[PDB]
Amino acid sequence: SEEAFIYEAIRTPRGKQKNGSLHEVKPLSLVVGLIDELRKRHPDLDENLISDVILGCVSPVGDQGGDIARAAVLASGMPVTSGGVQLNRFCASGLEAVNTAAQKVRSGWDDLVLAGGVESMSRVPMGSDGGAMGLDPATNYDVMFVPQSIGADLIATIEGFSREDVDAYALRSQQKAAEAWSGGYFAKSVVPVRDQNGLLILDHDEHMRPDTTKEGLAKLKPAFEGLAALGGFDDVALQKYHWVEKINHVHTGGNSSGIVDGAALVMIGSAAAGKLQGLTPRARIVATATSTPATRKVLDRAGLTVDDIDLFELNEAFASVVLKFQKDLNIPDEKLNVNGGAIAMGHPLGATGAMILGTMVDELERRNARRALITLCIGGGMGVATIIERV
Amino acid sequence: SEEAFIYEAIRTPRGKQKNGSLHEVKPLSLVVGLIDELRKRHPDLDENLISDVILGCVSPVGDQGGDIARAAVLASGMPVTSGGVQLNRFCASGLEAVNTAAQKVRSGWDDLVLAGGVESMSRVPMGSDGGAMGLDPATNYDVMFVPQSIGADLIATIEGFSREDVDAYALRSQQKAAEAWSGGYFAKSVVPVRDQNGLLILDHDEHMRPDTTKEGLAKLKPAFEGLAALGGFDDVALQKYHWVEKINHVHTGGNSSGIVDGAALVMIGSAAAGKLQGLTPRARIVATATSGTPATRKVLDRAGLTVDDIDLFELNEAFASVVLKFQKDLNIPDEKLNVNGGAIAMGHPLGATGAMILGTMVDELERRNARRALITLCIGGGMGVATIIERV
Amino acid sequence: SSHHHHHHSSMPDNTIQWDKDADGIVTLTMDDPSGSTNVMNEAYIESMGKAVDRLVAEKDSITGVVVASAKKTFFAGGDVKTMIQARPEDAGDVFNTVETIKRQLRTLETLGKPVVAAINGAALGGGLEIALACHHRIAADVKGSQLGLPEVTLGLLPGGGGVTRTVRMFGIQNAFVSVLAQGTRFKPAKAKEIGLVDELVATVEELVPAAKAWIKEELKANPDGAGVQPWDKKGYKMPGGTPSSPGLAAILPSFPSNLRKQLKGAPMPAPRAILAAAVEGAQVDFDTASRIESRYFASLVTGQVAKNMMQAFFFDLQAINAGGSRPEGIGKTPIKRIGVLGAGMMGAGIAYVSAKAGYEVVLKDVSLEAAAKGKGYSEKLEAKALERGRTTQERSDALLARITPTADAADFKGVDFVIEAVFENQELKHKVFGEIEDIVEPNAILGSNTSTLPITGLATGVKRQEDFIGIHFFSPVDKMPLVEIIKGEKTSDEALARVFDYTLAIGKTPIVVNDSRGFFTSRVIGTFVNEALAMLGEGVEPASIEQAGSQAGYPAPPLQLSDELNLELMHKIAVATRKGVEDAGGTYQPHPAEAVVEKMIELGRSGRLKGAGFYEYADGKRSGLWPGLRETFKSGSSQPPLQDMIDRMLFAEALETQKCLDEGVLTSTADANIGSIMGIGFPPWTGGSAQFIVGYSGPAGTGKAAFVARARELAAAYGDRFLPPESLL
Ligand SMILES: N#Cc1ccc(S(=O)(=O)O)cc1
Ligand SMILES: N#Cc1ccc(S(=O)(=O)O)cc1
Ligand SMILES: N#Cc1ccc(S(=O)(=O)O)cc1
Ligand SMILES: N#Cc1ccc(S(=O)(=O)O)cc1
Repeated sequence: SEEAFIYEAIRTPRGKQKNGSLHEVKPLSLVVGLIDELRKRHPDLDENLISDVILGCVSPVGDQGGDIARAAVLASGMPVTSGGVQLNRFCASGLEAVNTAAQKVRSGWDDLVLAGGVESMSRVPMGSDGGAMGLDPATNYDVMFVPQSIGADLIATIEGFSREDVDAYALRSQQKAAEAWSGGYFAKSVVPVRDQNGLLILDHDEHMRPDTTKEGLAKLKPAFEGLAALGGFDDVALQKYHWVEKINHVHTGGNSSGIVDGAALVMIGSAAAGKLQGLTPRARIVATATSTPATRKVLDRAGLTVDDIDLFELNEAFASVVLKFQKDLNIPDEKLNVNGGAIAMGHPLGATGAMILGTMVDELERRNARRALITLCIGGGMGVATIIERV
Repeated sequence: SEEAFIYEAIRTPRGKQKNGSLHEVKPLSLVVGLIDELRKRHPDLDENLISDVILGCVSPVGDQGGDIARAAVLASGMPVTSGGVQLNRFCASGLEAVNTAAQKVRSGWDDLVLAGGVESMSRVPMGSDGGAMGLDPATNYDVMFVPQSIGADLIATIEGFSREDVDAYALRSQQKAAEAWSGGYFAKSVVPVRDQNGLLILDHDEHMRPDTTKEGLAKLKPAFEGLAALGGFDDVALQKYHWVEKINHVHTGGNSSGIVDGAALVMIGSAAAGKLQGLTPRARIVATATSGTPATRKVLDRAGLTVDDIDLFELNEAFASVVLKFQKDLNIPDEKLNVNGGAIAMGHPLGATGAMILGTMVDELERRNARRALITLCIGGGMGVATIIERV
Repeated sequence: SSHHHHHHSSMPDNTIQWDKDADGIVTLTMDDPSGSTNVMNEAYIESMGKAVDRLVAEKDSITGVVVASAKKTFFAGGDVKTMIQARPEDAGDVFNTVETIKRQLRTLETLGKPVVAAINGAALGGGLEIALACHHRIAADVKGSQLGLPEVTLGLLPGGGGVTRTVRMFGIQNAFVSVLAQGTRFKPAKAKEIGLVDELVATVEELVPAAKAWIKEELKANPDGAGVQPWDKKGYKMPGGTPSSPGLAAILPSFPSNLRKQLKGAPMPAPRAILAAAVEGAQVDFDTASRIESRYFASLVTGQVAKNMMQAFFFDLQAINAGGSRPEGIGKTPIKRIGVLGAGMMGAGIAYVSAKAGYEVVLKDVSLEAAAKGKGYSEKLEAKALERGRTTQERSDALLARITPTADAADFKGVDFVIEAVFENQELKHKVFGEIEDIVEPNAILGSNTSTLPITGLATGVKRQEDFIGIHFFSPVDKMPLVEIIKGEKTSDEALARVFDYTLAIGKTPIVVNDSRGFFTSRVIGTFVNEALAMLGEGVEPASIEQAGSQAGYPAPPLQLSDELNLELMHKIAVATRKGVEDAGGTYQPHPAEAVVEKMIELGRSGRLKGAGFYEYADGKRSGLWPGLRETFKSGSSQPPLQDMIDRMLFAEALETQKCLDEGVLTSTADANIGSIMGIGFPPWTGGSAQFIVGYSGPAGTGKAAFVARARELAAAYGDRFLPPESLL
């Protein structure tokens, strides 16, 4: 019934893994800093009208455990009636928080909701939380557990993407990311991280290597050779995909997503809640879907096709996943991840979905375009997708 | 928009903490066993219709980590397109997963959803996930962290509930739980736990002590008079509630919820998904609300109902003082409150209690042939979730 | 990245001497030419930067380092004159300064060579932090030497690596509780037992030879780990466990609530910052942990509480213990035998602290029985000190042997210092002194321990009015550190100096006050307790009043303090103030607390001495608030904010201190600040009752102007006694 709008979409810069500037910052403080930024931009907002805070988080242990969304509500001095729930849907958690907040708005039983994600992978690495399908041998044996990296090399093998092909895309993602930063595209959405004295900690995306060449990319050695022969994950993969003979390992650290820290926040509310609080909507949530065949599920649900979409935003977990997605729907090259992606800027698990959503809200406004499609954790499996309209 | 209906609501028995029958059973096996029970009751269900599995889990670490909802989808042989998301909202997680399932259907962007929760506290104790607060003394210092056990003691001192008053309610909960088990009320929704060979592991809620007497409860010693100044939480509570001089520690292991293991599953869906699969609705989700005692009024203000319109109230028995205050504050008739016992007798598996006591009301509504039930959870403090269901 | 604070186009003083020996051991001797103590100043950071740059450049010919000092102490303190001028915009400069300091110690500690700290005298603050960067610490067991990190007592924290290194050495809990939270100072023998120091030697001459001996043996016996700290090896395990270990994570959430309980809710930010840096630092590597420690350090230095505690517990105490209120041209007059009149809790405590200091004491009362029980006060104090192991039987017997109980006035033969502690009555002190003034030495100081009665009227009862003087002690005398020296109109300048010398001899702190009814302490403590009783009459819950006192920072809540002051004494004090105004013709405006006082006297509950006050007393111990208190005053009918109750008490004492300075009662704000903290218990985070105005910080602003604005808020809502004096406008 109701229509879900986006009123704000902010995010911290992404601090790298080794010698990272955000390594000393607790993930709880990453979120609170973004909350205090929303206050700075709307000091008239009645925080009593915020009915939930939904944060994506893939490794909710240690610094990120104990319902980190509730801790953000308490530590930032929000009303005790603002709730706070953490969720986990692997790489899609950040976008699942946004879509859930949109659905909670449409159901009429929620008015204004904060959604987003946080992930400090240099303080809490992935896998730190455990898991059955990894640490319970009966289930692991039956489901044929294979890490997502080996699957990406498999995709490059079947589809026929060479090492030269994945590295060519890795270069474009670095070039577009440098052009977007130098052009001021990120000036209003990237909120620099400061300490308790106002001193600056980080203001740019550290993982970027804007001077990348294709000769340096070719010098890197494949990144998942030691993992595929540590536990024999090549052999387990080829037992199910039995028609392929040998996996071609073409993914390195220069064409896979970076391991970084960061957070993002999105203010989602109804039209009526926006007028009362003096908020202007920036985008509208057209449709959300869960399932390439999750992108189609959200196209049919919104009565749209590929030609009607102005911009496509696919998370760059691995180059071959983006290339395969580009040839499956014939996505033009100038519509796909226009302002760089996770290969250049990093992939902070629980926050990535909410980060790249805000990146499209701003590029729609900057380009004066209509629609954009965002999707993560893609390639069948457990993917999510969302279409936004600029308003 | 589109009405969300409950189609099935089943749960495991609750296995006690020490020498418990469920201690050997992985929490992933608790969920999978319920998923297999739904197949036994609806063998012709097209599992490609199911578009998400939402499981609440307060300590998603160890056996319960790595998105246990997704492990269940894969381990039980459900289609890869059935998703799987874990969430944490403290005691309310099991009910927040159900309300989120109902809201995903009301949005129109989902049709059939499995929701519930799981918690093996004997294998993953409370607090095992760490905490964005305990590892951060600054936050803990400022927000004045107080464990819910001390707060329940403070509620009894402020509201005037004596040690006999909280024991009187504990005796009531054990009596009504025994009558519900002997009466056969839980025969069709408590799915016995079996091993890989089909042998019985647990068929009843073994935390119950149906022979409880007023004297046996009076001999128990206060449970949180050893954590009070041991951490200084009694003083931290009185710095905030400064008009109170002394906290009366009346809550013991006999009038507080039990540490148990269990899981619960509810099948939420639209009317169209019901007719298409050959499913008859059992109840309807009328309204949901999140606030915090004020979430109960916020959900009544949303369905247009009063206290007298509700036939059954189901509030989690985390502590006796919490339920007693909720009863006196809204003038709840005693015959309408936790009629089949509660967490004091049967246990409180954090991530799963929400879906467990919701399914308890769907069955009691049909047994009594009543209309509306109100289920509320994690009321203490700032959080809290409430839901209204109507028998269909 | 540099060991020097500046790297662009005067010059400080060199404070470190470089000596390299034949074997290749470099000796770093610290000796600042501009002071008798080595301090953490700009001259040291530049000097230590040059020496560290030189250790790295000559690393191929250097085999080990010894850190020594040329003063009587090792290294103690910092440049407080510079730290107190740190404003919020200086946080960048503070952060960079401590990062440079710690980078110097980080290079010295990972030099690849053994470094030994030759701790000759006292190493406090930055001194111990320098010694903690070394790999081995030898201390000279000498009289007066102290080792510790007392930065918290000035509102700071060990910012030069003290928090990170002590946590890495002793674990989170043992570091915070034993070393960091209270800034405990240790003796060289106690430091060896807790791991702060490794070896002890007998004299300073053996230190450098013992260090060089340890270096030579270390390079032979264990070469792979020479110059490697335990936390820089692969198999390091923090004692007590990391924060993410199961044993520590079960009690960890209870550390802040225990700290919230020791402070009773008081707004003192330094221990909070220490606990945060300790725990947050134990979660990361050393160099990241060290940087977190800098950020928490910078926020404390640029804050207000630190400036208040530095102003009070450094500058104000410097001026007092330098003789600020002592007369100039007076010499030393040694004291032979002390006479104490009265075996009550005051006189017995006075006799104890005098005997503990080595003075011969004669304790006189009206009967030998009472006098003998007065000396029993010292027996029970020495019994506890024996069981706890703080004194020997030899030391304890000599202390008790200097107390001589008597009932005879003639036992005051050769007494040259009288301290009367009898019932506070004008004509009793006349009779008691009349029987003593002729037996004592003709040059005897005749002191009186009076709380309110003016000394000028008391001095008329003796013939030598020039040597009659007020000497006000505080109960219990063995723990309370202040003595209020009260000068009458006829009291000479020599008597002040001789009592001033006696205060420092017994190890207490003296303030000098001019004569006036109520003096300073008793008059200001009355405004504090009268505010609380006013709230009780207004209808505020008694539990809220007591919480308001504790969360403000007072050592004792006001209703608990009132029972100990005795309501009978409080009432006739108000009768004396009422008479002093009605005799001058004026009309008396009573305090609303006088109605509450007379009601408790009316109900037979005059305090603790009579077994019933605002609290109940059973078996000689306090046992909960009196239940009938809420019905007597209709408690709950008035529920003001807690911050308003807290401010009413703080402001009542601050304003009354100001009126004491305007009337010449006190002669300096140093006396007002220290006399309010050590005397009546005014919260230490304020820097005193006078610093509370110049340093005031509230939601509306900072400083004297904000204090005046808040006092006018309180006046509009609670009464015109909060209107600031004209001297503040
Ligand atoms: N340590 C230190 C320190 C450095 C600079 C300053 S100042 O603000 O520049 O006067 C104050 C303290
Ligand atoms: N600035 C500064 C400073 C002054 C004294 C001390 S100490 O605690 O007396 O060693 C430590 C630091
Ligand atoms: N009647 C009486 C009396 C009082 C005190 C003493 S004593 O000498 O002080 O012990 C002796 C007799
Ligand atoms: N100095 C002193 C002193 C002695 C006795 C008393 S009392 O009134 O007897 O309690 C009060 C003060």
